Amino acid sequence: RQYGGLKDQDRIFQNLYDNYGWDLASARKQGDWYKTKELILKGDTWIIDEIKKSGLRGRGGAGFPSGLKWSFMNPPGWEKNEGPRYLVVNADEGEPGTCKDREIMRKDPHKLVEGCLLAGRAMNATAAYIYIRGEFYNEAAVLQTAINEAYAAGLIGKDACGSGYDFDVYIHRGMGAYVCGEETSLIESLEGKAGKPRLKPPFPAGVGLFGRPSTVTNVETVAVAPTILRRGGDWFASFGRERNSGTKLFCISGNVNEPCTVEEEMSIPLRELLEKHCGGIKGGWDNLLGVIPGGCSVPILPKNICEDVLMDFDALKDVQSGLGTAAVIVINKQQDVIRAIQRFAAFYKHESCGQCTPCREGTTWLLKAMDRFRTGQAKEREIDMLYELTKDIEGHTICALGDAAAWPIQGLIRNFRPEMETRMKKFHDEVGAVSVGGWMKDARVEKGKVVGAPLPGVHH
Amino acid sequence: VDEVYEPIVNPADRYLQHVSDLHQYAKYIMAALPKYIQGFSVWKDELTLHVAPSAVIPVTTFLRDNTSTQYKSIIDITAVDYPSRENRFEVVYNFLSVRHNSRIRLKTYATEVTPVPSITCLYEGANWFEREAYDMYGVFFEGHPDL
Amino acid sequence: AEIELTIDGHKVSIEAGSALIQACEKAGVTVPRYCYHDKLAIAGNCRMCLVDVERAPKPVASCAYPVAPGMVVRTDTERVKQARENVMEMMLQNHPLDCPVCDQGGECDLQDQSMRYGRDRGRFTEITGKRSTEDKNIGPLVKTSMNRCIHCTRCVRFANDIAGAPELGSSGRGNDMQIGTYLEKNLNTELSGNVIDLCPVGALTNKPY
Amino acid sequence: WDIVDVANRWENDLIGWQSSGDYMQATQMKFTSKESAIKFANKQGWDFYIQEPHHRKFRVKQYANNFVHSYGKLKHIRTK
Amino acid sequence: HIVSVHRNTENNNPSIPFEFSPENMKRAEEVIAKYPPQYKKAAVMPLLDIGQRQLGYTSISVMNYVAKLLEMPPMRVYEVATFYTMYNRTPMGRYHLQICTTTPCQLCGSDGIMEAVQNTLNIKPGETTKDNLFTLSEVECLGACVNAPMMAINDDYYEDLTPEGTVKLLEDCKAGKMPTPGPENHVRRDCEPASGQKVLLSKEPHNVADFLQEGI
Amino acid sequence: SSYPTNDIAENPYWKRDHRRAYPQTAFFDQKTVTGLLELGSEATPRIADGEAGTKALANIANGGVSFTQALGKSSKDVIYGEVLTVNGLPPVAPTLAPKQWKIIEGEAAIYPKGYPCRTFH
Amino acid sequence: DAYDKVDFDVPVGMNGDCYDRYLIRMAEFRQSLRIIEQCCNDMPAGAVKVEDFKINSPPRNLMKEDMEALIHHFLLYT
Amino acid sequence: SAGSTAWEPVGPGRDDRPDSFKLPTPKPE
Amino acid sequence: GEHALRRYPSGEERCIACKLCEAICPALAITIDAEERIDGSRRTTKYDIDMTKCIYCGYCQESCPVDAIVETPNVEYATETREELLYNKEKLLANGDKWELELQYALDADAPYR
Ligand SMILES: Cc1cc2nc3c(=O)[nH]c(=O)nc-3n(C[C@@H](O)[C@@H](O)[C@H](O)COP(=O)(O)O)c2cc1C
Ligand code: SF4
Ligand code: SF4
Ligand code: SF4
Ligand code: SF4
Ligand code: SF4
Ligand code: FES
Ligand code: FES
Repeated sequence: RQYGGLKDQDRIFQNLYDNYGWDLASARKQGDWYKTKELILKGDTWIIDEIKKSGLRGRGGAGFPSGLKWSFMNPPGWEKNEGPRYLVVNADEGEPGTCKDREIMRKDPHKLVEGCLLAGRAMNATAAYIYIRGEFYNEAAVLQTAINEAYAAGLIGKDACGSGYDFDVYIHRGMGAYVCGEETSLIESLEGKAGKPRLKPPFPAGVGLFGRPSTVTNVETVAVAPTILRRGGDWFASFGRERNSGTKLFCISGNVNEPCTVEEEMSIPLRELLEKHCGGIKGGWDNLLGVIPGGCSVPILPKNICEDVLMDFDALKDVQSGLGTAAVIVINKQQDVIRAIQRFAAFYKHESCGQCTPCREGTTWLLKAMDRFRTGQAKEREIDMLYELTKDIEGHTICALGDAAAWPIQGLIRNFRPEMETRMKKFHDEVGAVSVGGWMKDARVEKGKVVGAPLPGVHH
Repeated sequence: VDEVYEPIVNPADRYLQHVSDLHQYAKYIMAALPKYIQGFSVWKDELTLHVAPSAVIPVTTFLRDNTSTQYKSIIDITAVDYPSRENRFEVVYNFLSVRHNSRIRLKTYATEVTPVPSITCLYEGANWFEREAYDMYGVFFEGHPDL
Repeated sequence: AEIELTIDGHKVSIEAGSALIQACEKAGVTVPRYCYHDKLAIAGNCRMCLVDVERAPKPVASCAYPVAPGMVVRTDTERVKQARENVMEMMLQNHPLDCPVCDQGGECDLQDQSMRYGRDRGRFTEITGKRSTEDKNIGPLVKTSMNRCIHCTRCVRFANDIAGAPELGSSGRGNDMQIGTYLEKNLNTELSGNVIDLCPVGALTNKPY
Repeated sequence: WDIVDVANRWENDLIGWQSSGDYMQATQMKFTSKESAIKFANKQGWDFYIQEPHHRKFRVKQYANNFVHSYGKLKHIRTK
Repeated sequence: HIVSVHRNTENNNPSIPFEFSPENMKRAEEVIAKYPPQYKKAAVMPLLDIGQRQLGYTSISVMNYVAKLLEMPPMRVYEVATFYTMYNRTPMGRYHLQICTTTPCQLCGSDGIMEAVQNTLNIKPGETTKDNLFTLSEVECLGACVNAPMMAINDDYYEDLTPEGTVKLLEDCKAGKMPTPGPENHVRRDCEPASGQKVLLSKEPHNVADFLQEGI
Repeated sequence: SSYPTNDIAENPYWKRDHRRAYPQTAFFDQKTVTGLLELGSEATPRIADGEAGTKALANIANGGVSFTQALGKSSKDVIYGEVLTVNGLPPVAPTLAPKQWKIIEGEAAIYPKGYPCRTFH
Repeated sequence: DAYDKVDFDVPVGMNGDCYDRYLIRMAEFRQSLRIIEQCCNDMPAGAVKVEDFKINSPPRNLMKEDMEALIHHFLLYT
Repeated sequence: SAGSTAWEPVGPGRDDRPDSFKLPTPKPE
Repeated sequence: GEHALRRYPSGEERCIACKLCEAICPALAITIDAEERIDGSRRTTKYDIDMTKCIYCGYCQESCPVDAIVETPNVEYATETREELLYNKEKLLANGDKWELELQYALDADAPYR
């Protein structure tokens, strides 16, 4: 079977492009908030079992099966914990390349609110906190307007939708941090602290927000959920391969002819997504250098792989990559791939929380080395040195930002090594010889500074 | 020379066959003199035989006169203070066989007042060494002509 | 109630919920540390207590990982040694060559654990150099050379939990994260000197000495 | 060996070195156990005082206790 | 580079008073209501933004006032205000230009935009003009990577940029009405392909009520 | 320097830490050698299976069977091969590096024929 | 050390007298000269001390630029 | 000698006994 | 040979009271005392060498991380009194100020090998 023919009969996120407005009356036509009382009255187990039958997996970057992690919040004897129980929504959208959750929360807010309600019912939650980027000011205003519509309509709060389930929905605004999208740093930022991630154990389902049970889910993962409960799970499983079920919002960006956000079925081929839902590659297919299919936290793919690769979790892991936030960043042959990867290094340097040792020091080291490999002020064995530096970070961290900072350099070194060697030959020819660390023969400390050679990346 | 090449090797790996040989050899000595040999120990071409003071003269006669163990040259006699032990001084003997090109060690124990048998009856070279052990540690060697 | 577990083949027993490093200490197994202290809360930031558990794929922090029944721990194998080497590489990336002028010399955990669990030589030769950090004035008793900070958070944890001095904290983010009072303030407490002993490096030192 | 006051340390008037009259001021024997030390001391006729060791007290330590729920007023605000 | 030390000045020091206006105090009480009563410190981030909006930058007096309100030590608030980069701890201009230089906007032309802005204003990132009008800062991805290259002026996203359009955008923000946000010159609406939509082409949506299960 | 130790990439110190890979000092009391005699070795086992062999070892760890008893009870094929050699002869004092001497005579020697000192290669 | 990589003969005498010891020592002079010739001809390249800075001091230009090198210098000399 | 290292310098060594002199592990069952 | 304390071309003295030369000295010939200088610097107040204890091994010159303590090539400093061989800080600094050129020749020849 072959994939990538998603019909509008099968598109969850209608109004992805603002043809049928966002306020409640429009969504009522769309089917939002239709039979939510009786869905609430089906109970916890039916909702969790339908979300399991759907094969719905995480949309935030780690494809853990939903329902299961929603079921971690309902062990035997949760009633005798005697406190609040929270749902947290990961509307943070720090993933360079990722734009999808924005276009969920400014152009289909009521799907998100209904999803908060239903997922909280499933996890027996007393309230929902939505953590939006501080830079998403107007989108947050839209979602607050929608929450107010739902409060005035009796759809959330005391006796939501005329049922016996009380549920409140609040917005928190994160004032700038990519690490705060992490599950536990999100929680610590909600708790009024620096968004430094926590270790696991403890798990958020036992000791999360305010020491209470908590579950962090993506905007999309909850926004779809009402449609999967209404339309019937097996429908959502009708798409994609066996363990990669469902639709998925793809933001295609970079050196593609018409940059777009689309919604296609999972396991769609990458060539089809680029050619049929975008303009194809800018300058022709064989003018392609590489594609980053899951944002900055995923290694690049060369042209040889993208011709017959399917956009799923399993296949993209089979080629030593990943489907992250489904953000496809396309790169042409006219571009400098080393500049792309060193900019991602600078990103992970700026966004490190500063807690644990390897990310703290190694993001800086990786940027210092990639700044030199951009100009060729290095040696050929320093590439293997850099690989070992990434391995000094790739499992010795609290959170996964260190892995996300290690993986792209690995991809570059795996697929684009002769470009680096060519740049280093160019430097050796055009400037002069070089030693380990970027030093030259004439380089000296003279009067408080290094004078006899270039210093890459220093701007202060 | 452009690049110097030196492999990484463990210095102990050179000794393994000889270590097994010394183990077998010590097993033979223990089986021939079970009345005397309390133990043996082996580390990197060095075999130590562990005996009591009463067992010095017999074992040394064996190590001097037996054909497979012709340790004829006395090298050193020493003492070591282990004040945590009830018998504080450990009297160490080092022997060489120029016939077989092999070295052996023999260890006994002593106190400030309990003596050890002198092996001057076997090795005249032991005289000055036993004297030094007395002078430095106080170990009394019974049988010594001029201690 | 006590449970039973295995650490390097040795079976040991401690109460449930205890940290793994406590089990290793009871078993006589030595595990490195910079941020763990028996009297301070558990932080897991140094990443130097890493050990291998059969349950887990990755190496886990002994300081934070709870003790469980029937778990098997190894503190000996190649992954653990490589992890310690890598962590000390990163730790000494931006550390200053102040060992002669540092008053912790001879009683430094960083020195001893670099000699024991780390590399013989470094591979950091970058021309842009190391990080720098300005010295703070927190009073006449504690002298600050904060290029030597390794960001363990012992000082902060002590001052905020055991002493009741919340003026010390962790300002900034990332490589530019700096321990201190965000503005010039004094560490006003009658227990301040234990910060000097808790810091395993010479970032906080005795001024009259 | 404990200190004898008149012979422990005094400064020299020439160049300022610290002179001593005590011939046991740098000697430190090391034993495997308390009992061996006591036996050796008694054999040599030395009067001794045994300073018993003070060990840390065991207490359970949980990372989760740093993030428990406060039903009432927060006792203190934890940094990390 | 992030600044993690405060040095007192005559216009930023704890002696300077600060107080929420009655409007902002009502809003702050509504914000405190959004969390449990004993965990009011969770409101430190929104209230700090309220302060940063009343007075144009997060000064030490704002941090100390928030700390007084929420019964938390001032250092716990200093840590928050230093961790999160949207808290501007130096004084700012009327318009805060935030240009993304991450890889997508670089592939699609952020450096032309940066050159245009630097040449027009004669300014470098992190500096302010003589007019107290434009503060420049190169930021990481702001979540508009499909509509790249991009920028943000004081909370509103101007997208799919050109050097020409950025220059005259700065011109009209320097004097007169500033254009409405979104893609430049309406060459696109939102995330639709610029040739046009290829997917959602009806004029009435499909109601999911028509496609429910056999149950419910 | 030398290459595999100066390398910056594939050169972990723990793969060349020979000091901490030092050989232990093996110690053999009479109990441990009658175990090797009554029972066998990991190269030539002569021990039962399961708990039976376990407490068979435990009977030697404590003073159950003595060393002389185990020597008397030992077969010909045990002694002649694990105590003595296969030929029944005792093993010689081993040599790590055997040196076979050669005498140089005549013109290549140090001193001529008359002198009382010879030359050994 | 290297006597397995250099050719020398050993003088041995009869009669156990002092004349034989004197002749032995003169032969040892000449054999030492032989060994010195061979070592001056076959002196290899490389390091002269172990390249493990936990046992030997590192070089000064690393002790004054590398942190691990200085730590090891400090500990080995204290 | 008060500056002796507080951390254990060298771990346990390496078992270099031959298998002929290690006692036999009994087969599990 | 004879010992000397060196300076920088600034004129400032190189020694920083790390006490590695005191620690490695097999003969315990070095005696050092230090404190915080008035300008906040780590510098010695006492530096003494008993030449009648010293063995002239060079371990101090190897241990110094700042090239402060050195051994000159001088051997012509015999005395009539033993109280003249208890060198102090001022003697050693004057000796360095005297022998700096010879020390510079020696260093320019020797430093790459150590
Ligand atoms: C550095 C980092 C950033 C992350 N950012 C996001 C994000 O911006 N948005 C998001 O919804 N998930 C993000 N995640 C994923 C998790 O934090 C969390 O959202 C979880 O995977 C959600 O589970 P789910 O996919 O089932 O919804 C991030 C993880 C890390 C390590
Ligand atoms: S890996 Fe980086 S972002 Fe994650 S906890 Fe460690 S320092 Fe913070
Ligand atoms: S803290 Fe330790 S390692 Fe760092 S400079 Fe001081 S003594 Fe050296
Ligand atoms: S100042 Fe010292 S004690 Fe505090 S975190 Fe830094 S290194 Fe640790
Ligand atoms: S060279 Fe002289 S002063 Fe220096 S350590 Fe050796 S004996 Fe002491
Ligand atoms: S002379 Fe050198 S080694 Fe001695 S204390 Fe001064 S700086 Fe340290
Ligand atoms: S002791 Fe566990 S990470 Fe520091
Ligand atoms: S890459 Fe510029 S908006 Fe994300």
